[PDB]
Amino acid sequence: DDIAALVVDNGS
Amino acid sequence: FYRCGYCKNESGSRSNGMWAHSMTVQDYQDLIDRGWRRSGKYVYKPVMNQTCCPQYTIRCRPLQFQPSKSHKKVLKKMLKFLAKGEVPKGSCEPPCRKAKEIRKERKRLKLMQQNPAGELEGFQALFPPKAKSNQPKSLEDLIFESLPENASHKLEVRLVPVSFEDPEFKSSFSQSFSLYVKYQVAIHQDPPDECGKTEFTRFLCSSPLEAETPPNGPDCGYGSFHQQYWLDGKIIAVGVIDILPNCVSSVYLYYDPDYSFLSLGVYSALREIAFTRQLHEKTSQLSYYYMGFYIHSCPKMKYKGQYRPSDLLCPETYVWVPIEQCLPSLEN
RNA sequence: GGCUCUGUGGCGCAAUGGAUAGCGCAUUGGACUUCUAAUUCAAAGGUUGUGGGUUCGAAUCCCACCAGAGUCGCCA
Ligand SMILES: [Zn+2]
Repeated sequence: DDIAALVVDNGS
Repeated sequence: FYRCGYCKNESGSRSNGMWAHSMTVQDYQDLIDRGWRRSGKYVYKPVMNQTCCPQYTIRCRPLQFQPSKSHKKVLKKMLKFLAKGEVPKGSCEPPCRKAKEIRKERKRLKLMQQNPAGELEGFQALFPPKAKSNQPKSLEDLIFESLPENASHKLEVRLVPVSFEDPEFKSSFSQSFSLYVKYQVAIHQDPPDECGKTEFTRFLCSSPLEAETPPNGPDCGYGSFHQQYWLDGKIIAVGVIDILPNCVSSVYLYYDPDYSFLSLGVYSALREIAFTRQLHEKTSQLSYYYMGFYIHSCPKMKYKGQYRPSDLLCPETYVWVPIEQCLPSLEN
């Protein structure tokens, strides 16, 4: 997959 | 609005988050199947028609998978590496013919070399048993390796009695923390100062899980465990799935940058599918393999879908159509 | 991720050069103390891996795999 939201996000 | 590292555009759309404290197979399967899209430890209801990056979900079945040359190449790479070991250090950079003979005599010579001889195989005296052929066999036999006359190795897939009282879990916590923080820093810098007790707990320990009550006389193990990898004196643990007896869904996990050229992450999915097939073949009805999330503007999605053919479904339909029909309209 | 070069059967692959093809060590034949110069040569094998293709034949050309080595790459 390819997504930029996953790599940079203030959540877990 | 989260970041879109892609085609530049002003995108406005949100998958509103939600979460319910009631875990059941029907609840979770509905909340992942009806229509949904999530990124995180939450269930999000997607309302998404505003973007420049198409999205879609794909689900497959194990009835049609067969090995290919690339699969053989990766399997051979992994096997040779694990067996013979490697310590590399990367760096940046006389009689003559006649015209009539040439044609007719040579064609007839080939024909009369093929024909006049006794050469034929004869044998006539659920079905994934088979051993009678001069043919290569499937990957099932190669799942387990063979070792020479020496004692230095380890291969095993051990079940995890999931209960937060063990020494291995504590070490795995730190190992995964370091691995994924390093991976995040490498791929794209993200503030790691948020690593606290609650943050790490929700990141790793927390997950939608429930116990399974078998209404049978069982001699087997029920799969909600972790998968490990064997290396020098530091063991890895990468695997996440909870299986009530109708479910097959695995969530992605992080890897160290070394894995980009030494690991088999893609083959991990095939290995887990083989394990599920092995545990299901005994006595059960299960054709379930649901893992799909793609932002596709590239030639990668064809390679991803090579796992096909498989049945497709949009949320207005009641007939299982093979992916071939849906191939052109959306894929091309 | 595709493709580059190698294709007898245990080993070696010698045959090949624009009208191009198979062999050296165990071995069935001479003899008993002694034997890989106790010789030496005469011997058991065959769609040079298949389902097929094109210049006349391909060995030399090609799709898919079976056997092997490989730069640079990737969304894990
Ligand atoms: Zn975009």
